[PDB]
Amino acid sequence: ELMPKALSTRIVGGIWWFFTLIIISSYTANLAAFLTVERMESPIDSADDLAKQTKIEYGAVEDGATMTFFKKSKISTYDKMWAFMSSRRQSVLVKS
Amino acid sequence: VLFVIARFSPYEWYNPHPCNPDSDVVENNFTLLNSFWFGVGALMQQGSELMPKALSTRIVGGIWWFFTLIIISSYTANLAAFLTVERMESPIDSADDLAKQTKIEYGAVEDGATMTFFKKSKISTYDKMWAFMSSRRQSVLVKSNEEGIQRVLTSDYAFLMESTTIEFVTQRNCNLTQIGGLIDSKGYGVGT
Amino acid sequence: VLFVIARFSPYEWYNPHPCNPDSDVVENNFTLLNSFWFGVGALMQQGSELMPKALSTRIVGGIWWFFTLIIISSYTANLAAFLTVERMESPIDSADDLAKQTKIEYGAVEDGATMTFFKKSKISTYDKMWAFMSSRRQSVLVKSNEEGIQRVLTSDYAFLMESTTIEFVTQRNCNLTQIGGLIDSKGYGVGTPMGSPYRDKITIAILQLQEEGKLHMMKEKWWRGNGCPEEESKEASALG
Amino acid sequence: ELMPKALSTRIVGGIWWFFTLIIISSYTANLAAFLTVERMESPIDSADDLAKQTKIEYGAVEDGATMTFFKKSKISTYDKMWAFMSSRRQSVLVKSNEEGIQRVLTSDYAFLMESTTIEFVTQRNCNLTQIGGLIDSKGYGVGTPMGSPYRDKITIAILQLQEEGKLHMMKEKWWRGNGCPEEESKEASALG
Amino acid sequence: FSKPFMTLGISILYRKPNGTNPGVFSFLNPLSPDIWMYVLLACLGVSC
Amino acid sequence: VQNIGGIFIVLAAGLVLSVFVAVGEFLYKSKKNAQLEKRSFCSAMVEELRMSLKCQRR
Ligand SMILES: *[C@@H]1O[C@H](CO)[C@@H](O)[C@H](O)[C@H]1NC(C)=O
Ligand SMILES: *[C@@H]1O[C@H](CO)[C@@H](O)[C@H](O)[C@H]1NC(C)=O
Ligand SMILES: *[C@@H]1O[C@H](CO)[C@@H](O)[C@H](O)[C@H]1NC(C)=O
Ligand SMILES: *[C@@H]1O[C@H](CO)[C@@H](O)[C@H](O)[C@H]1NC(C)=O
Ligand SMILES: N[C@@H](CCC(=O)O)C(=O)O
Ligand SMILES: N[C@@H](CCC(=O)O)C(=O)O
Ligand SMILES: N[C@@H](CCC(=O)O)C(=O)O
Repeated sequence: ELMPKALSTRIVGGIWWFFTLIIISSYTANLAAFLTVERMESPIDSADDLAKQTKIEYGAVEDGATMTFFKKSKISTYDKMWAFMSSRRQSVLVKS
Repeated sequence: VLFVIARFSPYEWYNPHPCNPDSDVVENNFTLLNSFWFGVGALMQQGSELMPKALSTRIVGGIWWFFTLIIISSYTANLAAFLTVERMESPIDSADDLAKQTKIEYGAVEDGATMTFFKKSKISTYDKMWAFMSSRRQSVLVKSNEEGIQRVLTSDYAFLMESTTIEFVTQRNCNLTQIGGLIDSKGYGVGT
Repeated sequence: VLFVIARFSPYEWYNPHPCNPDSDVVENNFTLLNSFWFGVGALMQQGSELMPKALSTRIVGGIWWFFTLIIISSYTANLAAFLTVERMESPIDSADDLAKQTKIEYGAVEDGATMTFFKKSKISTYDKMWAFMSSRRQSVLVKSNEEGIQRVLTSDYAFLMESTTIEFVTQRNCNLTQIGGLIDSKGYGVGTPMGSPYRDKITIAILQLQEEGKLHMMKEKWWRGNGCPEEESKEASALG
Repeated sequence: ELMPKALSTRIVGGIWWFFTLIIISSYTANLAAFLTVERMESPIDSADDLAKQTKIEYGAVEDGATMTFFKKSKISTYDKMWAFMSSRRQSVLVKSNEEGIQRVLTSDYAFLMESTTIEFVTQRNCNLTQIGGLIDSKGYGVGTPMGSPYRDKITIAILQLQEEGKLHMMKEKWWRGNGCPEEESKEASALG
Repeated sequence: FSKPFMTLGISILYRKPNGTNPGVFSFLNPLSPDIWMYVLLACLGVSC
Repeated sequence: VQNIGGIFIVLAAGLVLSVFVAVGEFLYKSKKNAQLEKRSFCSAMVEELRMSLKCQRR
């Protein structure tokens, strides 16, 4: 209802207006930055993206029909999967 | 709620005629009609002329502002997020891009020239493309061109067909593009 | 439509002079030029002063106020993405659109194999290339291959190179692109004279080296120049 | 509270509003830019990340365990970073871990090395730490000339020196555990 | 061998179930609990 | 147009639905005019005539 008159009272509100421009705007920005990186967040489903991230300890059982498939593999993802499994050792390449 | 508080507030039932000292016969600004156009105006962030003067009423719309302040901003943020990642969508632009996507299968017409060509490709990408064609060889490499038209149009499949038919596919179905151009160029000849 | 409802609704015209009694002059603030201002004043998220009094007029305001709210936050939302995703193109793509403007001056070697393609071109776009290649024969037609490469970096000039010669000029100059499709499609036949005795001897030797792929084992490393780290990690730009 | 009434006052303010409507919606959208590219950055803590973004100047020792490993690694990203080390030279390979420490501390350089030293690098000089994880598992043993009659003698000697448990006794006697109270457990989010 | 009585292929054994529901203040999370105090500190102060 | 354009229908529907209530406002106060002096129809003309008088704009 009230706007200030009286330049003294004007300027105080105007800078208080200037502050609530920013904080309302800044809130809208990083909320998107959360909600963008959530859509950037991808739960892995292929072996393909799983073949590049060695951050999961993944492997298989030694002497397995699973294993020897990777061992004779000539396939882009499954090469890179079998690239490190023999290379680390039974630490990740279990017997059970 | 604004109307109901305006039925039972002390600093409501103030007078009309704000300029006349007389004429006390009460003013009841927040009606159930007026409280509609109040909150929707804050919900659309435009506001109505009628602001709360009663301190009971001033807590109502002020926190009702904090409803709309969040929701409109949160509406913007997911919309800014949704329109971001669909622009972050960049599809395959090479056979080498597609030689790794095991989730995106690829074969050909069974026993066509590509089935020869990828098999004898000493080009490191297309060499490994034959290996993928070697692995799921039963599923991939359908009987004819139409069947490989079909399974791209029913699944995620790449169907390494030939350009002179590709430049016919877009003449009938522009559902189907040409990612990359012309792995090898050849020529139709009549076989004596 | 705001003026339409304001001149048919009775829950409308309310007398000024509140402090003074009845005063039967009849006034509402609505005119067209007022409604020219309240709609824009809603459109800028401002509000003029006026609060439409009929609920019918509040349908006109509120739906417009809702249409206000939908458009403007959608504007902010996309405008992040252009700054964020930054799908940068210096595009001009095909044969047609690249001939619509002549800042993309068609570099081709005079008396060239490119020239012989453009001389007897039967495709309508490629036929009309030959109209203005010979016109600016001085400028748009270069003297050699290395001559055309240097002009592209200096000017906004554009020079025509074979696909595998494209392959290494992009490789030796990492900030230099190929633009468009695969226009020509021919091969590198090894030159012997007419009626030469040297045809089949050189022919089978090529086929014997393509047996192990010696030509490609040569091709993979002679077309392996500098690094060219294809795409680079960007950062947000303060708006200019 | 002020009001344009005649058109000359109207046409200015609304286009001034149209000037206004850009700038704040520009500013929100571009402040959104300087936050997402903070959050789409990378605490690169893996060798696979550290290979791809060619920023961290990453090197090793020439003539060491690590060089020969990536010379002989059959892992693609390790083959990839070896191709960086193939394209690079003594420039990043410098040698002799003390040459590696200096470029890490002074420059953006990243140094391929092994655990217990990098462990003891974390212990003093609290600016440097192990970035990532343990790729493989070698072991400190004693070098032995081929077929010399000492190998089985010292293996019993070392293992009974481990039956003492002396290895982990003189571990802290020669690692001295140290200070550096972890120093890094923040900076994820939250503009403050 | 003879016959595939239990024919099959290979998939991946995993879960990572750690996220269920935020529920709590999460719209609070974009600025800071420092800020939401300190921004309301200012409005309480400037209104005087 | 594909991206948002259904709001223009939601826009226009507000312009559609407001017609129903604006004529609802006229006849209901005309009923109050037809309650006091007039009958049903000589009510609904005489304020509509002075709507055409329209109290000159400028
Ligand atoms: C493929 O295109 C045809 C016509 O071009 C169309 O009728 C059909 O719906 C399209 N299929 C899909 C899945 O979009
Ligand atoms: C782009 O910049 C280069 C030099 O930086 C210049 O040679 C070229 O003409 C520019 N392209 C334009 C203006 O289209
Ligand atoms: C290393 O750490 C010490 C103490 O933590 C500090 O004084 C010194 O500046 C650091 N070196 C840098 C930041 O280069
Ligand atoms: C997932 O939850 C379990 C149970 O609380 C916990 O032990 C595990 O560490 C969590 N995984 C993480 C934090 O990656
Ligand atoms: N069926 C497998 C054992 C299970 C596995 O390796 O996954 C075999 O016969 O070797
Ligand atoms: N046209 C090919 C068959 C289809 C293909 O291989 O693309 C041929 O002559 O065998
Ligand atoms: N322990 C290493 C030497 C030190 C190093 O290369 O880091 C080796 O046996 O080669």
